[PDB]
Amino acid sequence: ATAEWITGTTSRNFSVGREGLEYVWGNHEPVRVWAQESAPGDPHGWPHEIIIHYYHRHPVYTVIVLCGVALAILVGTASSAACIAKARRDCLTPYALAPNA
Amino acid sequence: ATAEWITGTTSRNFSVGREGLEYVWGNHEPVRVWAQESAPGDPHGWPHEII
Amino acid sequence: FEHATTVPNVPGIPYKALVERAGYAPLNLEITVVSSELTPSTNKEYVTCKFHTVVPSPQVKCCGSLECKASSKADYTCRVFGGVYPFMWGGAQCFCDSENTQLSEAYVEFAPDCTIDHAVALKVHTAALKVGLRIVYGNTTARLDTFVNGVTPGSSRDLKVIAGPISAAFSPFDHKVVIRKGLVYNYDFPEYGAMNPGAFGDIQASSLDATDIVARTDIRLLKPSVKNIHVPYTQAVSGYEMWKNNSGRPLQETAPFGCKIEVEPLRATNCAYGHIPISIDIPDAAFVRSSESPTILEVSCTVADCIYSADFGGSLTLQYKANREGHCPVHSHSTTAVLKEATTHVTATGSITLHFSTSSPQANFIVSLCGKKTTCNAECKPPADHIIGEPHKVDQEFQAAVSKTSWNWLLALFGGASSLIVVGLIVLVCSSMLINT
Ligand SMILES: *[C@@H]1O[C@H](CO)[C@@H](O)[C@H](O)[C@H]1NC(C)=O
Ligand SMILES: *[C@@H]1O[C@H](CO)[C@@H](O)[C@H](O)[C@H]1NC(C)=O
Ligand SMILES: *[C@@H]1O[C@H](CO)[C@@H](O)[C@H](O)[C@H]1NC(C)=O
Repeated sequence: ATAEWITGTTSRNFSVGREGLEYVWGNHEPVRVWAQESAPGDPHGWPHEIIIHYYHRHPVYTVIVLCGVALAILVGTASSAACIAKARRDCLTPYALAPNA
Repeated sequence: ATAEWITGTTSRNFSVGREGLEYVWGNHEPVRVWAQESAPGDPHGWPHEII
Repeated sequence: FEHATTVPNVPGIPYKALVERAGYAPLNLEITVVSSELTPSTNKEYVTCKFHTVVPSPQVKCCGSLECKASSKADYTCRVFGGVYPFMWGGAQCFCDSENTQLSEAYVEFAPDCTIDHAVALKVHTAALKVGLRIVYGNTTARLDTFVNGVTPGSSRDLKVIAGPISAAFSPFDHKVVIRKGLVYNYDFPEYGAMNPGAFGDIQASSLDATDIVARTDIRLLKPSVKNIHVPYTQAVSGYEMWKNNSGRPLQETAPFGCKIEVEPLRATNCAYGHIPISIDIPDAAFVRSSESPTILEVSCTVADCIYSADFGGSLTLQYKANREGHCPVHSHSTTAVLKEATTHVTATGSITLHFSTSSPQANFIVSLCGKKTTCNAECKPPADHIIGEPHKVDQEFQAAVSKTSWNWLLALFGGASSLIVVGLIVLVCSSMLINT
């Protein structure tokens, strides 16, 4: 709740969420506004538009999802390459102990 | 020396030692107060109390 | 029939239900909360106001003492003065040269205008909802008031409705509340008799017309200095006035969840803070047999220009073929998309348009037209309007809020990582089998 005595002409910024915001200006009746998700992007498009749209909607959730999928692909590629390297080692070890084979 | 013009009901804290504190509130005769070494604990008891 | 469903506590936003008995036509059920009242149990401690501190005419005795008698008036202060010489206009007022006693009296009283500008102190123990429900079913309406406690069946003249226990208990008022001219404050006022000068509750009484007024105003009687008569008293300022000057903002401007605080009685109206599980005993006369309802043979839905928002930003056209003309309801089977119209009119080989509000980027939800289920599936665009004047009709879910394209990319990356993991373990198992042989 913010209460302010205002004189002259000014501009006041108020963050409205999905829960809404009710403001009373002077003797006028209260005005209730609800914020609807209108991020500057397209959820059905290229990945960067989806990423910026969801980041403008929820920044921490989008960044932790992006970090999770980046970690998932790095671990997947690294462990797959480790398995390929181990298979190559176990396959070529008998042929590496004999030059004449 | 602390000097302040005060309007309305309010509370003011002041630090006094063994030397003393003399305050004058408006047009009244000055009032003297003296502090004594009454601190929590016990000089005759368990060691943590005296510490 | 008995149907239990959970409704949000939002004033407005009617809640959709489709009750479906085994051998009866599906029946619509709109459950709307038109009013709500958190009314707590309040008892009063005292009432306070700006005092009057009337000082009567001082008593004089001359060559004689005036040891004062104790009285039961509010904040009584009697004090004796020696060596006084009273003097009104016209001359010195008594014979005795210097050994005079002056009894100075000072008690305190309510101001004459305390019948309007007074603050009443109350305790708040617990508050229980009393919600007004508009329930319509089978073209029959019912407006009825219920207590949200799980046992009270409300106004069950014909429809038996039990509002089960709400998920969260809010209670916007704290334990101690001050009410002044219709303004409600959460103030920690002192107890009855534990009075403090220069602060709220300095003067207390059980009623405005009560006689047992108690006060601690820190009134001090001073020895007179000038020759003329007067009673010099120094007194702390009114704690009522200090609390008026430092009241903060009342609960009509700072209560959470948008609760409108009203007085006589003290209550909080029209605010949403949880979910009400309502169980309804719908009478069997409301239902009709499935043979009396026009069944559907073929039906297909196409949505057009879906915009997910708080307003009804959908328009789906259902093309149908039916046996016979009649009115029979329609429902949306997902919690993300809710329809606007509950009961539609279906005749034959035609199309009906309907409006829905959704909170998902994808409209992929089941619509039951009069018994038959169809999967409406397309994409919804984000709104161009940033701020709207009506509350959101659907709460957001994590699975719904992610579109098909975003889920496709997410499972694409996850499936790629998992597929490389599986093929790595496969070639490792193949190498282990080769070296084991
Ligand atoms: C208020 O927010 C707007 C965003 O539309 C911004 O342009 C403007 O500078 C803000 N004003 C203040 C005083 O912060
Ligand atoms: C004065 O000291 C008391 C000691 O308990 C403390 O509670 C109070 O906050 C202090 N007030 C100021 C104005 O420093
Ligand atoms: C009390 O009222 C006066 C009136 O001018 C105002 O200046 C002041 O801020 C108020 N509050 C206090 C704590 O003195």
